[PDB]
Amino acid sequence: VINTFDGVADYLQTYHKLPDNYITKSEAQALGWVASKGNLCDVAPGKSIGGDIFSNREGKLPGKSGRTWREADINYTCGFRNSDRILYSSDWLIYKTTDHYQTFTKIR
Amino acid sequence: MKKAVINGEQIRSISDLHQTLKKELALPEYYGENLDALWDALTGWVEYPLVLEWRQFEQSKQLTENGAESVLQVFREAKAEGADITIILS
Repeated sequence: VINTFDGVADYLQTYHKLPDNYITKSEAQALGWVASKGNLCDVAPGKSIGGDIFSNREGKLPGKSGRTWREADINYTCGFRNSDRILYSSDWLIYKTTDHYQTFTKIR
Repeated sequence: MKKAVINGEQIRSISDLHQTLKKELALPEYYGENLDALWDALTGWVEYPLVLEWRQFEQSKQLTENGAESVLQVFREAKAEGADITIILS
């Protein structure tokens, strides 16, 4: 799977979409994902949560007219979700967080 | 089912509010204690069905420089987007 910071960022910049191993929260839930059980690998082998709208609620990512943001989990293999995320805008700014959205550092 | 209780008059600060939610909702150790972390917890960590009882909300609003309302709003957005959340303002 493509699930490292550089891996997913390279792929996002080349193809303007997430790698195939990503599904959104709503698509995982419809597969039977119960997040509190940590069962994503049992209902969606090899998949990671990603692609959902990111609302940037603390406003730490830069805003711009017509720009929206989305997020994906990074370094997830199985079990409960971790603290690492990649954040990519509709005009292909790419940031990362490893502290559960407290801080962001630009990567592309 | 899973129930979190907030005694709003015991909230000391916006930080203390996030720390209370982290215990009450059994959030992960890495919980970022911010609004995007809270949203991620409610839509891809927390146990459902979820009941939140927020007592004395107005006190907590004054003890957190108004941050309490933006935290409540995350629950209302998650619910409005289909999350199974019952909210009690007592």
